[PDB]
Amino acid sequence: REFDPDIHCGVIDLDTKKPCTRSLTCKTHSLTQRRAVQGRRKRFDVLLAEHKNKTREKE
Ligand SMILES: [Zn+2]
Repeated sequence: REFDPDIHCGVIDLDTKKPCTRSLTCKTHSLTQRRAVQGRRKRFDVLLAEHKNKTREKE
């Protein structure tokens, strides 16, 4: 709804054409694409680590 750079993927999604507020483990975008975007207040990986601490479910 409200793109949250602190929490979300940040990467302007070519589907939706808005930042990527899918999730922190955004299925739309590859790892590099999440990392490339400086959306979060921390690195992507470090941020995803927090995601994994919550939603530690990865495919
Ligand atoms: Zn994304």
